[PDB]
Amino acid sequence: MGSSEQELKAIVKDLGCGPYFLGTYDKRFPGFVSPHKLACAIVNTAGGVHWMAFAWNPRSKTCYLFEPFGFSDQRLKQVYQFEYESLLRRSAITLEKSTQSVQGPNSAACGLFCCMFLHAFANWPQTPMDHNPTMNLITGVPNSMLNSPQVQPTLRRNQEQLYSFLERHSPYFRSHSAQIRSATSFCHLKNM
Ligand code: NA
Repeated sequence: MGSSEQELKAIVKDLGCGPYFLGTYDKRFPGFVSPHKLACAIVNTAGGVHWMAFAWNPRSKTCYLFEPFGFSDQRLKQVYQFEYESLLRRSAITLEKSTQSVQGPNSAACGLFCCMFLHAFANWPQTPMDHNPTMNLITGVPNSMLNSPQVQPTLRRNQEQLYSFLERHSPYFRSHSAQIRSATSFCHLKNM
C-alpha cells in the first residue's frame, strides 16, 4: 500500500528535481539548508503513507511544507512547525504551509502528490504552492470538509490529474503504472 522511498526517489529524479533534492527523511527534516541553494526533500512523518514535501528558496527566504491533508492534523502541524524552527537554528524567513486538502481520506497517493509538488517547486520555486501550471491541475478543499461526501469527486479528480501528469512526465511511473495505481488508489482505505 502506498509508495516506498525508492519509488518516490525514482519519480522525483524523472521529474527533474535531482539537482535540488536532498533525499527522503524519517520524521525529521534535513540537517540544513544553505543560503546559497534551492533545496527540497520528502519526509515520512511516521517513520507507504505519511508523506510530506519540504522545499526551500534562499532568495525569497521561504520554506514550504506541502501536506496533502492541509495540516488538518494538529499534532503533525505542531511537530513540523518546530522542525522548521530547528532547521533554521542548525542552518545559521517565512514558512508557507498547505492550508487545504488535495487528497481523499481513503487514498494512499500521498507520496505521489508530494512528487507533483516538487515538480512545481523545481520549475516555479518563486510560487510553488499555487498559481503555476503543475499545481493549477489540483484543487484544494476546506479541511473541515475532508470527509464530506460532496468533496470526494474533487479529490478523485485531483488524483486522476496526478496520475495523468505522472504518465506524461515519468518513465518510471509508466513502467509501473498499473502497480502504482493499485497501491495508491483513491479508495484504497474504503470498501463501501
Ligand atoms: Na491548485
